[PDB]
Amino acid sequence: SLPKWNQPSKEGKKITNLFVNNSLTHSKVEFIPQEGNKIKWYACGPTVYDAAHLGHARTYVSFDIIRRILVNYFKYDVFMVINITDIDDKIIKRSVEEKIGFTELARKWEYEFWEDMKSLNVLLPTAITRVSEYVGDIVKYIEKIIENKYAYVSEEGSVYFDIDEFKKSEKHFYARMEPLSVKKKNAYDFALWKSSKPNEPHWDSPWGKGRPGWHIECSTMASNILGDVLDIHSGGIDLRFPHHDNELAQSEAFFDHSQWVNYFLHSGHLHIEGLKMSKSLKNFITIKNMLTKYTSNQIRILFLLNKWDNFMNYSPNGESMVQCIEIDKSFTNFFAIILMKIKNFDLNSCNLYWSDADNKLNLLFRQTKNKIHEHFLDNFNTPDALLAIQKLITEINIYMDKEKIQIGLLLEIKHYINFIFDTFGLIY
Amino acid sequence: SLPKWNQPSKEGKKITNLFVNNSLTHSKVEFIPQEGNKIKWYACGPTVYDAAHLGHARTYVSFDIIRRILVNYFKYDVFMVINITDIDDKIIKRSVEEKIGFTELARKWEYEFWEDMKSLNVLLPTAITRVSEYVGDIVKYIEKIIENKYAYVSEEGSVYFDIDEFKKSEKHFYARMEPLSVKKKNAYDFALWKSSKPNEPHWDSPWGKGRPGWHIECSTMASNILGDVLDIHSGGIDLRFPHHDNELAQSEAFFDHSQWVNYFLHSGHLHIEGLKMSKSLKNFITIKNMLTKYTSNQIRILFLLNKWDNFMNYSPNGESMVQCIEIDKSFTNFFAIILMKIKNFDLNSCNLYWSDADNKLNLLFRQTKNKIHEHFLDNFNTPDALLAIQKLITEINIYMDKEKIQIGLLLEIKHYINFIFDTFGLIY
Ligand SMILES: [Cl-]
Ligand SMILES: [Cl-]
Ligand SMILES: [Cl-]
Ligand SMILES: [Cl-]
Ligand code: NA
Ligand code: NA
Ligand SMILES: [Zn+2]
Ligand SMILES: [Zn+2]
Repeated sequence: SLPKWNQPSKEGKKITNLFVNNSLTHSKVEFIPQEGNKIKWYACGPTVYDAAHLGHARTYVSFDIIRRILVNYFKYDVFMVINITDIDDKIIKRSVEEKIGFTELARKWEYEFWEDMKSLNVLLPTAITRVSEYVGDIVKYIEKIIENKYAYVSEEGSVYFDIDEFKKSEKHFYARMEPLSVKKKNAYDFALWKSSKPNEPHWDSPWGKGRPGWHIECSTMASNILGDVLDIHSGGIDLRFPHHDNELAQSEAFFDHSQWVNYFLHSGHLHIEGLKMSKSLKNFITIKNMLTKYTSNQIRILFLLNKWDNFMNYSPNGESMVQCIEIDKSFTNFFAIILMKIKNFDLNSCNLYWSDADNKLNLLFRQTKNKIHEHFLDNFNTPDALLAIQKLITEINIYMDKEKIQIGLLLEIKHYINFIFDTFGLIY
Repeated sequence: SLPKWNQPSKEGKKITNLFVNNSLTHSKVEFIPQEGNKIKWYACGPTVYDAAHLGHARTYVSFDIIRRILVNYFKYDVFMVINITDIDDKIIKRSVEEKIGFTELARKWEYEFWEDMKSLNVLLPTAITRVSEYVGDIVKYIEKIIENKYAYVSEEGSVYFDIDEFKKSEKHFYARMEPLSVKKKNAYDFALWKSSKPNEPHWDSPWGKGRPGWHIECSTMASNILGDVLDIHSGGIDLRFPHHDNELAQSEAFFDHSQWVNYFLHSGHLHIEGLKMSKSLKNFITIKNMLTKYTSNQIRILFLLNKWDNFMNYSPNGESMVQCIEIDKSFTNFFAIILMKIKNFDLNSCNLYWSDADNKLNLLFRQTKNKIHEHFLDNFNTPDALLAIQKLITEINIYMDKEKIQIGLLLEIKHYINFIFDTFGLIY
């Protein structure tokens, strides 16, 4: 009555001693690639029917940071895929009210979403998959689930996942990450294919005209590009159930195996004034509106200060952003001085003896490098790594103001801090 | 009758399976840091009495590349020290002819040396040590060697290393890297301290006015800053004997231990028309003169194409540089084309299905990442790594011209190539 997780074998794999909070094990576990240093990563993407707000930014910026740590810092080989849900009930409903076509609405808000991501310096994934371009692939995916006896077709033409048949199999467990949250055979069964009314958009299928169900999209596209095993699957914690648990059931049924994803990472909720940021609650702040008050670096520092997997509470009116603006100011001033000193330094006039002051700054510099390395291994502890950089910057500023300058030491410190800020997504 | 080498223990150390041609073992061996991921590195530096030429550039650029591989690629923690020999017989002889003063002449050519390095994009070391700033430390260093009975004082006031006493100790072996290359007690004894001739600059010492000997400065400066064990010691192959072997004898005598350096890397010499480039042969090409004919990238491509520890022959009149100019042209065009395609790419108009064409380029992209990784582990095989990038760019160019473009895939490929070019010191 308990789900089981199998860790990848270490032989032949890049091992960093990295530990990540995995929602499958509900614990921190060592991260081991399925193959060598490669990481196959699928991330759930936006439903392009409206603007993105700060909550969305929290997920996409937080996992953008984690990706930068994995690639830039640990030198993993990351293959990332994000879907665009351009077919949806919300897209259909908004398109009729606006009296614009479904595809025209979806492409407009898809465009604004990628513009907003670029404004926050979120790297684009390796592959972008639209649901509208994979409808035929979704049908074939559903056909195989039916062939495996894990799906049934209703009279109206819909197709439903058969949870009961899925559970009976010993190899398969349903609702791994949220076990307690759990005309059809069973109420808890969900639709792989929805029979479309004549007034709704539809696609031809063996079972009749219809639309893809909520969850089938991600399982189809991720399996086609990445295959039977995914190293990482990311998303917001809200998507954990029923969305992601249903992705696992669909892909396990399709491949008839036990583990579709080795590591499931979930970003914490963003609450504004104690309630989750939601369009329905009307407490949302769009990414564009946030950018008219704050810079991209400041917004990224906000998410660096709140651990990616933890709960976060945003205080509006700039209460939470006050610290972010102070840190951004400290980084900006530090880079100004160190860059000017490196540029203007004159070797002939200076004395290049290696003094105790030089040795002390050098020892703290190597010490800070190790502190940050432990923090990144500690489930991407960016808040403490950011504090480590600040402590180092305080001592470098003292050294630049008073001590005689070892130009090479400062140049090497600048290269490191630039390397860490590229890992954070900061641009100075 | 043969020297012995002790490999560092792997427990607690960063292991990359990197293999480097070590002149102590005379073979390729796995590189293991003495402590953690740290690398203490000392590289012998210029004698600042004249302009630098292409032969000098080959050594400093080659080890600039290796340093970039160690730090930027493998993320080792490198602490590098370079000396400036601003006291020398050649400097003294030229200073009387120029009548501009000893220190002013030495400071002039030091300035031009650093300007030439900056022109080639050679990063400055962590610490720069001038011999003139360490004469007092050199005296104390010689005093400790005499206290260990490994040096004796002549009547004139010079101090000489006693090789015979050094060899007798079982822990000490003389001429480890070139065993066959081997008044005073013995001809093979070398001078740690030289009694100063009239009209020459001199420094006070217990044994009388004098100048430091040829080799003592490197052992002293490296020992004060880096300590009793050096992970890496670099230089031109000519310096292997007698300079570097005498550095080992001096430092082993000072600390009375067995191994001052774990790894000794020697860059091959650059021959022009079959003879080594030398000022005495009058076949030299200055870095300044070379830079009026070729760009920094082209000069770095020349050294990338010739493996660092192997011999290379430069053909004048641009014969060897013709290939370099072609490669620099292709890299510039690639960055122009890929940036233009990225800029003009429109997300709405394109189709983002992941096609077979995209999958093949992605599979080639990840394969090239592993090819380059093996080359860097293969004793910094930059010639084969550069070929890997060229082949990848040719396939990207074909993909960009005809196939449909996955914007995310191209951006990720461009970032990797920028990451490799930053390791090479190329700037586009
Ligand atoms: Cl959205
Ligand atoms: Cl999400
Ligand atoms: Cl020189
Ligand atoms: Cl040299
Ligand atoms: Na939920
Ligand atoms: Na020699
Ligand atoms: Zn999804
Ligand atoms: Zn030296």
